[PDB]
This record gives sequence, structure tokens and C-alpha cells, in this order.
Amino acid sequence: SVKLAGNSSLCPVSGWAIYSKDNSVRIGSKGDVFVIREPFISCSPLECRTFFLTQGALLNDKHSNGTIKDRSPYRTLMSCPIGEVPSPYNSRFESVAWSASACHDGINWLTIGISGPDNGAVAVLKYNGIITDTIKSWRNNILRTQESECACVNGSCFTVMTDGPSNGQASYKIFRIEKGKIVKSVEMNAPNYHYEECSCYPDSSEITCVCRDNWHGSNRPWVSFNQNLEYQIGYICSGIFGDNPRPNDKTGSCGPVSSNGANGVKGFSFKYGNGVWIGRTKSISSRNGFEMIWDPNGWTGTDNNFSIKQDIVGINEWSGYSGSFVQHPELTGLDCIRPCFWVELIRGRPKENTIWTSGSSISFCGVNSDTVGWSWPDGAELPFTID
Amino acid sequence: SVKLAGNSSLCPVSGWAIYSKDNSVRIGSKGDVFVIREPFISCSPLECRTFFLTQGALLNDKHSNGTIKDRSPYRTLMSCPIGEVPSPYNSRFESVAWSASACHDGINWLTIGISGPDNGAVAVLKYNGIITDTIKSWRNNILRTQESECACVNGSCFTVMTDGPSNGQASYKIFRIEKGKIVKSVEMNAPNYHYEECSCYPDSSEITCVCRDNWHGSNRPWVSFNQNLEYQIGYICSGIFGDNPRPNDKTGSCGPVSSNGANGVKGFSFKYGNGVWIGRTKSISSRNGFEMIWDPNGWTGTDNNFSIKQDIVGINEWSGYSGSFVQHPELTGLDCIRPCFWVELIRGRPKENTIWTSGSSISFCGVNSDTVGWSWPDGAELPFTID
Amino acid sequence: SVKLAGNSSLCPVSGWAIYSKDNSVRIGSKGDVFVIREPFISCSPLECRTFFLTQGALLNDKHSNGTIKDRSPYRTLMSCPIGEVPSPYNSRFESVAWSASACHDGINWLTIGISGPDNGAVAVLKYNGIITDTIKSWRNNILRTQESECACVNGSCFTVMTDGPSNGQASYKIFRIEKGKIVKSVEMNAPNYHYEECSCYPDSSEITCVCRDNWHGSNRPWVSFNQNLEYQIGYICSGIFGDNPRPNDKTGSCGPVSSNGANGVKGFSFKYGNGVWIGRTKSISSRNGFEMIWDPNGWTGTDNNFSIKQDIVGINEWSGYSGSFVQHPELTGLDCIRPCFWVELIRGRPKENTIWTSGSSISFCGVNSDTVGWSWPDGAELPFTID
Amino acid sequence: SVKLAGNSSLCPVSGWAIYSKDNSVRIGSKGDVFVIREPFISCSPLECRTFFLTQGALLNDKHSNGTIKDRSPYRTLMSCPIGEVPSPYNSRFESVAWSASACHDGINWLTIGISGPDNGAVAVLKYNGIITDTIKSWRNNILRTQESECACVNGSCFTVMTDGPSNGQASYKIFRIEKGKIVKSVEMNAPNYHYEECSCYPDSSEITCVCRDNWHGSNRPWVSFNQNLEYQIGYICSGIFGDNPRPNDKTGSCGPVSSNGANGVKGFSFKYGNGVWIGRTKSISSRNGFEMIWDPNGWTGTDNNFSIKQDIVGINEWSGYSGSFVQHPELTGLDCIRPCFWVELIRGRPKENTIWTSGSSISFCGVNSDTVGWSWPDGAELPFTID
Ligand SMILES: *[C@@H]1O[C@H](CO)[C@@H](O[C@@H]2O[C@H](CO)[C@@H](O[C@@H]3O[C@H](CO)[C@@H](O)[C@H](O[C@H]4O[C@H](CO)[C@@H](O)[C@H](O)[C@@H]4O)[C@@H]3O)[C@H](O)[C@H]2NC(C)=O)[C@H](O)[C@H]1NC(C)=O
Ligand SMILES: *[C@@H]1O[C@H](CO)[C@@H](O[C@@H]2O[C@H](CO)[C@@H](O[C@@H]3O[C@H](CO)[C@@H](O)[C@H](O[C@H]4O[C@H](CO)[C@@H](O)[C@H](O)[C@@H]4O)[C@@H]3O)[C@H](O)[C@H]2NC(C)=O)[C@H](O)[C@H]1NC(C)=O
Ligand SMILES: *[C@@H]1O[C@H](CO)[C@@H](O)[C@H](O)[C@H]1NC(C)=O
Ligand SMILES: *[C@@H]1O[C@H](CO)[C@@H](O)[C@H](O)[C@H]1NC(C)=O
Ligand SMILES: *[C@@H]1O[C@H](CO)[C@@H](O)[C@H](O)[C@H]1NC(C)=O
Ligand SMILES: *[C@@H]1O[C@H](CO)[C@@H](O)[C@H](O)[C@H]1NC(C)=O
Ligand SMILES: *[C@@H]1O[C@H](CO)[C@@H](O)[C@H](O)[C@H]1NC(C)=O
Ligand SMILES: *[C@@H]1O[C@H](CO)[C@@H](O)[C@H](O)[C@H]1NC(C)=O
Ligand SMILES: [Ca+2]
Ligand SMILES: [Ca+2]
Ligand SMILES: [Ca+2]
Ligand SMILES: [Ca+2]
Ligand SMILES: [Ca+2]
Ligand SMILES: [Ca+2]
Ligand SMILES: [Ca+2]
Ligand SMILES: [Ca+2]
Ligand SMILES: [Ca+2]
Repeated sequence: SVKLAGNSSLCPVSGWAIYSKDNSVRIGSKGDVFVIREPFISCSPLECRTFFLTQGALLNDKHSNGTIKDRSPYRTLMSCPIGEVPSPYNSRFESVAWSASACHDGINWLTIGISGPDNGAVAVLKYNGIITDTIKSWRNNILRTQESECACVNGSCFTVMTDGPSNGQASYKIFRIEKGKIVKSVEMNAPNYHYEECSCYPDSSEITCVCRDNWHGSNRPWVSFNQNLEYQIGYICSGIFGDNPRPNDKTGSCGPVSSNGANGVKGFSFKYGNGVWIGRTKSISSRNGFEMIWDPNGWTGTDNNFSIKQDIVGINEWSGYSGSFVQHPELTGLDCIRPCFWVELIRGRPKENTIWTSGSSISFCGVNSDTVGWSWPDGAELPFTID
Repeated sequence: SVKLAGNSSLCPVSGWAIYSKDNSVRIGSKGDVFVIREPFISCSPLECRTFFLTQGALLNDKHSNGTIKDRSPYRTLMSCPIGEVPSPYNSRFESVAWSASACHDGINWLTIGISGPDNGAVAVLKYNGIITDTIKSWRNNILRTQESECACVNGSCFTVMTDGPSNGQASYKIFRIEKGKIVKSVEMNAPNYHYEECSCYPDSSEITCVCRDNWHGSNRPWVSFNQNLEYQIGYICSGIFGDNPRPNDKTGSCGPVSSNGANGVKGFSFKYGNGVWIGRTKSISSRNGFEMIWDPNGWTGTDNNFSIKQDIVGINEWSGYSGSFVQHPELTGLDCIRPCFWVELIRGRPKENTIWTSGSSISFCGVNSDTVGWSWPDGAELPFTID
Repeated sequence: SVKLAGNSSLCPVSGWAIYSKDNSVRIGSKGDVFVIREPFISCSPLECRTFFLTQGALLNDKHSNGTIKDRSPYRTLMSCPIGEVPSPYNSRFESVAWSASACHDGINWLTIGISGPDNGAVAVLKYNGIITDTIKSWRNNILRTQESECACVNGSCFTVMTDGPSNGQASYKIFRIEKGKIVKSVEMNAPNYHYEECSCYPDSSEITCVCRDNWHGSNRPWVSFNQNLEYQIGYICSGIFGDNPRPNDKTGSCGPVSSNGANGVKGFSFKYGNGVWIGRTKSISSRNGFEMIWDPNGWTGTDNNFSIKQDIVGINEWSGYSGSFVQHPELTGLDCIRPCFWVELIRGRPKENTIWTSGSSISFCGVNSDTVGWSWPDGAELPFTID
Repeated sequence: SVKLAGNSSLCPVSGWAIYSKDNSVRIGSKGDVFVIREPFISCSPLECRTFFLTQGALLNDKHSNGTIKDRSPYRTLMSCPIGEVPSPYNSRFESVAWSASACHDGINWLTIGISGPDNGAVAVLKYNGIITDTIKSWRNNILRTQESECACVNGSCFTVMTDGPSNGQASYKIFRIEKGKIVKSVEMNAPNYHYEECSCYPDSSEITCVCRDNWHGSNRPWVSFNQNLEYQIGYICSGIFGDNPRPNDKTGSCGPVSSNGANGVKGFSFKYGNGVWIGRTKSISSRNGFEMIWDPNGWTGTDNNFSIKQDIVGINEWSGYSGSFVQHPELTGLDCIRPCFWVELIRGRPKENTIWTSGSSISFCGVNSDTVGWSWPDGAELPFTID
């Protein structure tokens, strides 16, 4: 086994080829499939896995009742091979968690699972499934992390955590982790910024994270840093606003866009110089639809012009969280780090008249060969028999 | 790991010994078994797997409703060990796909999965589960491929794809693929021919494909080619017509037989000089029954005489698609490439009064020791509880 | 990997320690468990597996209807780790079969599966899951084999097959098989003998089989042979009669005991010089109960005295088939071949008012440390919901 | 593979970080989950597994009826990866057993499973799944063992067994086992002591066991010994009484505390010099709640003062058995033996109006980084459909 180098650049890509679809909710109508939310994908040098937060219950069973609820002692982080439904019969147990991150350094899996009370939550770090560290809430207000993969470079893995209000100034910390041990952390000096649920990826030995401002930004905040945790911060400038909810596209800002800025959804974007690939919902007001947009000056420019749009999920279909994942040269044999992404397709409450909330997933990888837009939605027929 | 040589000749065989039976539909009456169609078998140097197109739903569940439908965003290519039922608990995810092929070059699996809209479908190629190439519809009319294994020789794998009408002249291309990458393709110059759903196998370093003419042939078209994609084309001459539907046996043609020529079913045949092993339905009008026929001059001769017939499925039982698969010397230790075949046993719509359509499978391998004809049908009792 | 030597003697044992219990029928009341019968155990140098003939259906489903029937095209030989329930989710597919045998030579698994019509059945032999030979019915009257493990010595494996009447003189052949290929066979010259369902084990480089006389013997016939298939035949002499049905114990015979001799059950015994360990039902008239009896002169002596009796299943509980299996020094590290045995616990028809018939299993291994008699019965409560 | 050394000291710890939660009962409402009780965790150098005694039945099925019953021929010891629900689809079969222990010596698993009649039970010992020894009841009164992991040092593993009354003086033996073979045993000379269900761990080459006195002690008895089985005995002195039931905390005793001393629950404690980490229920009268208490002089001192309390399960929630497990340096890379523990969360009879009794589990590992108390209860809603 060898550490992932993480020193090559992100592969430029012209479109997105479909990689996986699990059909979890459709299958769970009969099969034994976990009620889940907050899924994400992460790869080792050998395989790619879907991680997810269970609700300690199965679809179409009474224990799925009330699963709109975000945090409980029953939620667990588990994983299964990409594209398979999350079932008790094919899933690896990772951690007890209502917020999580995970990533592979080339040698072993790092998992981070946060559980405990809202006023004193504890992140448990594991390396190869053995507890290696913990970090406890420092603001006593829902310690929370990425809900997507952490990022690794040369044996060090990096993540971001938040503690404090979701509707005002909070506290954001970056962590450097080696063999599951926190070896350095820094608090970001980001007055007037808000960071939640960062999607972080490696690119030329440094980490870029695109996150969710739940306080007052309808564009997405970003933070980038080197292995020594020297960081920079900003917001994506494009008038192609990335959050949900958001206003109709118009002139943007390199600071937080206040219009429709409260609340949000976990998302991601890939930076290429001044340009950016933005993944976003199609609806400006609800978690519906998904599309990928290439905006060649969208990282630093405020106009609402863009060059490419690719459909992923139709506007009349449910979407949800989305996040980046990468495939390193050690896995692919390429000379660059390949960008991929996943989308959570949320079914049930609050929009649908069920007793439960759960998601399925789709994923795509970037390529420079021909691609096509379409809609690959969840496809389940609600309500279910338990409803 | 070593590349399959693919340079020995096809083993001559006198009969077919039963190899597998999954009983998928019988078992799915209670168990958690995927609704599937278009199954096929393919082997590595170590094992044989059943590939199949799911409908993203389980048998005896409401989401099986309407599964007579051929293409949707929910269909996925998955695989499991040969003879096992396709379940979410034992199946490997391969690709999102409503048309597919797969084969192992001795090192890794190649999978090809076509998804997207009818007017712009995209084939996603994976090698060891990593996306390696794509090819997009060139006629904007249901890009489609084998629904059986591709064929590999010395590290190159080969397949055929079609784009265009199913009731008139279409476009047919041959592809050479190395480590999941298309390295060469050619369009077949086949005016008045129609090719779909080719069953292709290697034989002495060259590829032979026997396919389905849905336009105007009740005999089967074939195409054979070397590693440089220099090809020859024709139709099986035998008056023992191979397609379904078809006329009663009589004098055949080395061109497309127009009588009952429209429509068809995926099938296969094995060429041995002027002779041919033909697998076909027993019914001339419907997908019922299956038999293997040895016709010693049937490749090139038009008479309706034959030498051996072996029963596989009784005429009063449902059959469906069939296809070739081979076992290379690297797997068997033999000094020739062994021919095997599978049969899809289709249950449900349109012939039966159910809300769903799904198949089970049987397979056989060629031998020169004693064999026997019989009927190994699906055996499920319809309708099901859900109907 | 190395061939099993098979040259050490059978370990003498004073009692039987319980090794496994699967509770298949109890579990199948809810879980997805195959309807099975004719289970048996066989070991490699690394693990022990339960083989079984499915009925291509699950317990408590309508397709379990009529499963008292012995032969059909739906029956398949499959296997799972010892002690686990036979489910579609944990079972390896082996062969299509309504009669079977299997054994590991130290390198790979040999499986033998007989399918086809009663008047022309074909045994398909596989080595490492690849078809290596076939043998076809020579009397056109239900070709049939052990329903327990074959026996291996120095890279050669041995089995017995029968063809002909079950109520009169039939034909019995011994086979020597190497890497799945029949390299020698001989027909036993056994006028007035009847052999079915042999339980064969290796002992000092030679094979001993104890079988079922369905024609006219309530004691068990035996055949022993060396690697060159030079054989001897006889019947177990003990007045402790081994078959079911049978008379009450009395003076026995070294030939077939005619009293209650018609019909029978698959069983086994272990020879130790003049002595014998006999496994048998407790009831003389029905497949109820099970016990192990040590009779120190029972192989060659006709008296009805014995020295040890150990209870296995109570007389008021259902039993069924039983068979030997061994654990070689290559697996155990012992300096002798260890005798073990399994018992099939049959539930359903004809004795119970259900639509189905299925079995669970228990197994035991011989030891010289302390043991105890008890009853470890099936434990399912019939009828089931489907009945 | 290398033997565990077992020669380093127990890691001192300040708190307990949550390690696993299986949600078995919640999931078994729909999924195929074993009815179980007496679960425990044990690790190899590579992984940690949950062992458990099934009732040979699944949750929400009629065969779960009467499972309050402790011993039957249907109970089996099985195991699955830690944190996964115990299902027939993910569980390894270990032994037929209604009382058990297991542990890994660094090379292979030792399992001990006791079955048979109350008046003559037999413990079957397996090493790598092969029977290696047996030991039979010596007092003919429910031979019984730990229901948690045995302890290994330098290739020798150690356990404790009891035979005799649960309401008066019984007999207690210590065993030294090498490669599954009993190489030494001694009977403890413990008049007026009572030992059941010992929780034993290694610490500096010696074994410490903390057990259950069901006769007349509401504090816990202990026994410690070296590899030669030279032992010492006593009771935990702390006025923080460890058993359930028990009196309210007050001045304790270094002998058995008679007040509320009859009956009990399996538990554990970790000795650190004069100090002790005590895990106990929160209720003094019933199996409800769980907490960890650090009492710096509680091993040898009788006062009821303590320094740290950490909540694990709320007082209004069901708990049950608890036990120690360790993680050796060979697994963790640490320079000490890490203490962890599990808690069984018992649902059903006798406290709840169901036909069945079953448990789920949680586990924690000791650390010196920040931790938090909370309640991680079972969470199932009773009764179930079957009730
Ligand atoms: C699989 O699919 C088939 C086909 O969809 C499905 O059978 C259909 O069931 C639906 C719903 O029960 C039926 O739809 C009804 O049709 C009647 C006329 O026959 C209408 O009167 C009904 O409409 C009234 O009620 C609606 C709901 O309250 C109102 O919205 C509407 O305005 C009317 O007031 C309704 O449309 C339909 O008849 C059948 N179709 C067929 C061909 O049988 C089947 O149930 C599905 N199977 C499973 C397992 O899901
Ligand atoms: C799990 O076990 C419990 C306890 O066994 C079980 O509840 C029991 O159900 C049985 C069967 O329904 C009940 O037995 C009946 O009791 C009544 C008196 O209350 C008797 O009159 C009945 O006997 C008559 O009918 C029998 C059958 O026809 C005749 O054989 C008999 O001679 C009489 O004519 C019968 O015994 C019993 O009352 C309950 N017991 C309790 C405590 O509730 C439960 O059903 C089981 N659960 C599952 C899921 O299997
Ligand atoms: C990336 O890291 C690898 C592995 O250490 C190193 O060999 C290589 O020089 C680096 N690549 C570049 C482009 O600097
Ligand atoms: C969901 O939970 C609520 C709160 O306990 C309860 O009232 C209701 O019965 C539950 N609904 C279902 C369908 O179980
Ligand atoms: C087939 O290929 C193998 C492997 O390269 C080669 O050694 C051999 O010469 C070829 N066999 C024949 C018969 O040409
Ligand atoms: C058994 O076979 C082994 C392996 O070949 C051989 O070494 C040994 O001599 C034989 N044992 C006896 C007792 O003859
Ligand atoms: C069993 O099969 C018979 C014969 O077809 C049929 O009449 C009956 O309905 C079946 N019984 C059940 C319970 O399915
Ligand atoms: C513990 O055992 C190891 C392995 O044998 C040995 O090397 C070492 O000396 C021991 N450690 C201590 C602290 O005694
Ligand atoms: Ca926002
Ligand atoms: Ca722009
Ligand atoms: Ca045609
Ligand atoms: Ca001819
Ligand atoms: Ca007989
Ligand atoms: Ca005698
Ligand atoms: Ca089910
Ligand atoms: Ca007590
Ligand atoms: Ca104290």
C-alpha cells in the first residue's frame, strides 16, 4: 500500500458521464433497505464506496416514522460499494454518527462520526476502524462536518468542522489529520462568512472547499489551504448563484449575496483558474432538479453569463444534497486528479405526505469525450404501504 | 494476471451439457430479486458471471409495474455469480444502462452501458469499474449494443453497436477497445442488411458475430472480422431459419429471408466451417421453446436438412433471448475455446396477465461426452400477489 | 495448494461432539431460505460447506407447493458455509441436479450433478466449477448417486452411482475421477445386492462405502475398494439393524436381511476392524429419532449386543437422511482422518399436513474427550402460513 | 500471523468514546434479524466481531415465541462484524450453544460453546472452527461460562466456568487453553463466594476477571491469575455497588454485600491499582440505564465517593448485560492494551408485553481525549406485529 500523492492537478473536463445509480427508495419498497440521508462517495486506490447516515431503521417499516429529524442516538455512518442499495446485508458499519466525513489516504480509511447531545457533541475519528482521536464541541452548538469526503495529500487528510448558529456568525475550523490523529487545526478568521457542509477536494497539493452559507448567502463560500493550513477565503463570484434557495440569476458578488441567502443546501463546485463548474438545483426555491454549469470566469467574475449547461435531474423531480468526490491517479492510471460528483435524491417529508424521509443517489464523473444531459431521478412512487 | 490469447480454435462439440439455472422468478415470488431482462453470461480467467439489466425494482413489488418498457433512467447493468438469483444482496453494480455488453480481457472487466435519451444516448465504457471512454449516438435513434458478452483477443476487445431504425436500414459499427479505450472503429458497409444484438465470440484470433435482423430477415445476419476490423458479412444460409418469428423450415437464402422477416429475437449460432450449431425457439411465431440444431452445411448451404437436434426448453414453455459465451483455455486448461450459451426465460407481459415483465436464465456448455435433451423451463406460477 | 494424502487411518472415537445446527426451517418461516432436501457436508483443507439440493423455491412461498416430488428441472445443487441457512443470499451455485455428490481433492472442488429425464439422466462433473466430464444413464432408469461427499486419496476422488430399479436388482458402478475427469470405472458384480446413496470415506488409502438396500435388506450393504477399483462387497452383520424401516433388533445376517427390507433411508457407518459405529433412526418404522451405536464386533458378527449408545435426536422428533463426512489431517493437523456425520431433519410431507417438504441439518464430529447424548431436533412449528 | 503478546499494561483512560451501535431490534421489525441475547465483542489483530447466542429464530416471526427461555437445543453461537445486525445473511456460524465464550490468540479464533441437558452439559472448544476439545459438566447443574470474550496472553487463552447452584455455593474452575486444547485447569477455593459470567481481560501478562455473584452479593466478585493459574480472589470494595439488583450506594465491603445480593446481571469493571472503572445499570432494582463511574480507590476502599460519572443509557431506558473487551497493541499500534466495553439492550419479556425477548448492542472504547455522556438506547417501538 502507498500514500496517495495528491500532487497532480485536477483534470479539466468538458462534460459528465453517469457513473452510478442505486435506486434505493424504489428497491426499499420491498427490500430491506436502510432509511438514510446525507450520502456521499469516496474512493480508495482499489474501490469506490457510498457512505451514508442511516436512521437505524428500514424503509416501509414503522421505525421509519419521524425520520425527517436530523439528529438522534440511532443514526450511524455505514458504507457499501458504489451503486448498491444500502442494506443491513451489504453494508459495513463505520461509526455512530449524525454528521460525518470519510476518506482514504492510500493506506487506510479515515472516518469521522459525530454523535452526542446538541450542546456537547463529540467527533470520533477512526483509522482502519480503530478509534484514533476525538474532538468535542467548542461552541456547544451542534458540532457538524462535511457530509462528504475529506481530502488527502501525501498521507495527510483534511476536513472542516463548524460549531455555532446556523442563522448567524459561527465558528469554523480546519483540521489536518494523519493516521486518524489530529496533528494541527486552525480557526478560520471569517467574520461575516458562514460555512457548513464543505465539499473539499485536493488539487496540486492543496485543498479547495466549496461550502454552504446558511446565514445570508445565496452564492457559495469557499476556503482553500495548503498542508500547513495557511488558508484563503471568499465566495464564488458568478451571478449563476449556487445555493438553494437563491434569486434568479443576475449580477453576483464576491461576498455573500444576501438575497434569498438564509438557509441552503449542501453543494459543491470545481475551480479551474477563473472558471468554475457549478452543480446546482434547477429550482431557485426548492430542492428540485439538478444541472452542471461551466462558467469560464465564474470563480472571480460577477456576470451571469455561462458557456455550458448539462441536465442531470429534471426540474419537476426531487434532488437534494450534492458533493464532490475525486479519483486519484493511483486508482485511475491518469496523470491528473479526476473530478466526480454525487447527488442525493430526497423523498418523503417535508414535501411529500409520508411518515418518513430518505434518499437515493446518482453519481457522475468528468470526461472529455462525448456526454449527454438527461434526467435520472429517484423514481419511487409515494406514498408507501407504511404511510 | 495475463491477457487472454484468443488464438486457439473453437472446440468442436457434439452436445450441450447443462451448466446453470437460477430460478430467479420462482424465487422472487418471496425473495428480494431484481426485475430484470436481457441477461447474459461472461467469464474471466477465474469465474463466470451473469450480467443483467435491472428495472431498478424487485419482483412482487409495485415498482415492477410497467416493466414491459424497454428503456428508462432506472435501468442498471449489474452482475452476480452464475446460477445465483440477481438480488440487491449479491449483485455487483456495473453501469447505468438500458443496453449493454461486457467482457474480461484476462486482466480486468470491460463494461459498456448505454443510457440517456432515445435521441442522444451515450455508451459509457468502464475498465475495472473506472470510466475510460464514451461514445455517443451518431444517428440519434436509440444507440444500442449486444446484450451479450463482447469478445477479446490478445488484450483487445470487440463489440458491435447499432443506431437508426429497427424497421429499415440502420447504421452498424464495429469497435476495437483496449483497456476500456476505443482505439479503432469502422462503419459496416451493409446496404440491405440489418444488425442488432450481436452474439460475438473469438475463434482463431478473429471475431464472429451472429445477430438479429429486425427489418426483413428471418434468418440471422453475421459479421466476422480480424483485429484490424477488416470484416466480411452475410446471412446464415440454412433453411433451418434461426430468428423468431420465422416461416416453417424450407429452402433458405444466403441473403435476408423476407418471409416473416420483420421483428426478431436476440440469438446466436456457432460456425464450424460450412457447418453451424443453431440455437432457436421451437415456435415459429412466439418466444416459446428452445432447441440446439447441428446443421453440417448450414452456414453456406440453403437446404433444410440437419443432423442433430437437442431439446432445451419445451415448445409449451416460455423462452426469450439467447446468446453465446465462451470459456478460454486460460480458464479451462483446454487447448481450444469452449462454446457455451445461455437462454433468457421471459415471464409476464405481453403474453401473460401481469403488471410486470422479468426473466430467469439457464445455460449450457458444449462437450463431446454424452448429453441429453429435456426441458428446463422457468417454472414460476403466474400471476403473482402483486398482479 | 496440495493434494490430500488420504493415507492415514480413521481416528478411533469414543463419542460425538455437536459441530453444527442450521435451524433452516425455523428461520425460513420468515427469512428467505431455500426449500431443500438431501443436504450433506464436505470439507476442503480450509473450510467445511453444506451442500444441498434446492427445489428452486423458498420456504413459506407458493412455489414450495408439491416439493415432496423428488426430481424436476428446477432442482439445483448449491452450497453454503456449514451451519448457515441455505439462502439465495449466501449460497454458491454448483450444478443443476436432482441427485449429487461433491468433494475436494485438496486443490479444487469436484461436484457431480445429475439432471435430465428419468429415462436418460446425465451426470455433469465439474472441477473448480468448470464442466470436465459427463456420464449418461446406462440402464435408462433414474441414474442416481450418493447425496453425500465423494472420497479423495492422493488426487483421485471416488464415487458410486446406481441405475435401474429401486425394488429389484439394479446396476452399480464405481468411478475414479481425477481433476473432474473419469479415468476409470467398474461395474460391481453384486447379484442379490442393492446399493443406493452410498456414504463413502477414505481410510488408509482405500475407500469404504456404506449404503442403502431399497430392495430387500434392513441391514446396510457395503463396498470397499482401493485406488485401482479392486473391490469387496458385503452387508453389515450386526443384529443392530441400520436401515429404516427395519425389524426390532435380533440375530442379524452378513447378507441382506429380508425382514422389513424393502424401502430404506440413506445412512452411514464407520468400520473399525470387526467393530462399527452405526448411525440410525430410533424408530424402526419411520424417519424419527437418531442415535449413534458402537458395536465392537458389529461389522462381522451377527449378535444384537452393543457397547455404547449416544442419543442425537429424540424418538418423537423427525429425522431423515444421514451421511458421513471426514476431516483430513491437512485441515485438522491431526495424524488421522477424523470421522464426522450429519443428519437431515425432514419436515412437511408426507407425515405433516403441509404443501411442502424441506429439511434442516445437524452435524457432529468424533472425539475421545467427554461427550453427551441429547436431542437437537428441527424445532419448527408446522404448518406454516402458506399452508 | 503472530501470537498476541498480552504483556503491556491496560491503557489508563479518562472517558469513553462511542464505538458501535447495531440497532438490531429496530431493524428486525422488518429485516431478517436473529432473535438473540448474550451478545459480546471480541477482536483479532485485524478486526472486531460481535458474537451472540441466537434463539434459532428471527424477530417478528412466530418462532420467536417463548424466547425468554434461557436454554434450548436451537440456540447457536454466531458472529458478525461489529455494528452490523445479526442476520442469517451476514453471520458466521460458530457453535451450538446456550452459553459461550470466544477469543483470538493472534493466530486463530477460539470458540467455546456449551450445549446439552442441564444435568450433563458439554462445552465444545473449537480452534479455527475445528473441534479441539470438550469439557463436561462436573456438578451436573448447568455448566456455564462467560458470555464474553476469553483472554489471551502469549498463545495461551483463559476462561472461567461455573457448575452448580445459582442460589448457593457452586463450583468455579479456571482454564488455560492452547490452540483450542485445555492444557491446565484448577478449581477455585472460594467458600462463600459466587462467580458467574466473568468478564476477563489481560493486563501485564496476567488475567483479571470481574463477575456476577447471584447468591448473596450486590458488589461484584473478582478473580485474577497468572499464566500458571495461580490466583487471587476478592470482591470489589467500593460502596458504589456494581450488581443489579443492589442497594442504594453506602459503605461497601471487601466481601459479598448481602443486601439485595441475590440475583444479578452480567457486568464488568477495570482495575487500575486501587482504583476502578465501574460500569453499571442506573436503576438499583431493574435492568435500566447504564453509566461508567471512575472511583479512584474503589477496588480496595469501601467508601461511596467517586470522581467521574459518564452517562451511557438513560435510566428510563432498557439495558442488560455488559462486558469488557480489549484491543491489543497488535491491532491498534498503541503501547498498551486498550479497554473497551459493550452493553446489551434487552427488549421484550419479562418487562414488556411481547411473546419474545431479544437484544441490541452498543459499545465504547476508552480514550484520554474529550468525551461526552448521553443516552444511546435500543429505540425499538414495542410491541411488534407478531405480538
Ligand atoms: C400498475 O399500473 C396499473 C395502471 O396504472 C394500475 O391499474 C390502475 O389503477 C388505477 C388506480 O387504482 C386505476 O385508475 C382509476 O381508474 C378509474 C377508471 O377505471 C378512475 O375512475 C379513477 O380516477 C378517479 O379517482 C382518482 C383518484 O381518486 C381521481 O384522481 C380521478 O379524477 C377519478 O376521480 C382512477 O383513474 C386504473 O383504472 C387502473 N388501470 C388499469 C389498466 O387497470 C395498477 O393498480 C398498478 N399496480 C400496482 C401494484 O401498483
Ligand atoms: C405464542 O405462544 C402463546 C402461548 O402459547 C400463544 O397464545 C396462545 O394461543 C393459543 C392458541 O390460539 C391459545 O390456546 C387456546 O386457549 C383456549 C383457552 O384460552 C382454549 O380454549 C383453546 O383450546 C381449544 O382449541 C384447541 C384447538 O382447536 C383444542 O385442541 C382444545 O382442546 C380446545 O378445544 C386453546 O388451547 C392460548 O389461549 C394462548 N395463550 C395465551 C397465554 O395467550 C400465541 O398465539 C403464540 N404466538 C404466536 C405468534 O404464535
Ligand atoms: C508527485 O508526487 C510523486 C510521488 O512522490 C513524485 O514522484 C512526482 O515528482 C510528483 N509529480 C509532480 C508533477 O511533481
Ligand atoms: C409516528 O410517530 C408518532 C409519534 O409517536 C405516532 O403518534 C404515530 O403513531 C407514528 N406513525 C406511524 C405510522 O407509526
Ligand atoms: C497462441 O498464443 C500463445 C500465447 O502467446 C502462443 O504461445 C502460441 O504460440 C499460440 N498458439 C498457437 C497454436 O498458435
Ligand atoms: C502419507 O502420505 C504422506 C505424504 O506423501 C507421506 O509423506 C507419508 O509417508 C504417508 N504416511 C504414512 C504413515 O505412510
Ligand atoms: C399446489 O398445487 C396444486 C396443483 O397445481 C394446486 O392445485 C394448488 O393450488 C397448490 N397449492 C397451493 C397452496 O399453492
Ligand atoms: C512484550 O512482549 C514483546 C514481544 O515478545 C517483547 O518484545 C517485549 O520485551 C515485551 N514488552 C515489555 C515492555 O516487556
Ligand atoms: Ca444560503
Ligand atoms: Ca460568467
Ligand atoms: Ca427478423
Ligand atoms: Ca443443411
Ligand atoms: Ca431397506
Ligand atoms: Ca455385537
Ligand atoms: Ca422479506
Ligand atoms: Ca447479586
Ligand atoms: Ca471511593
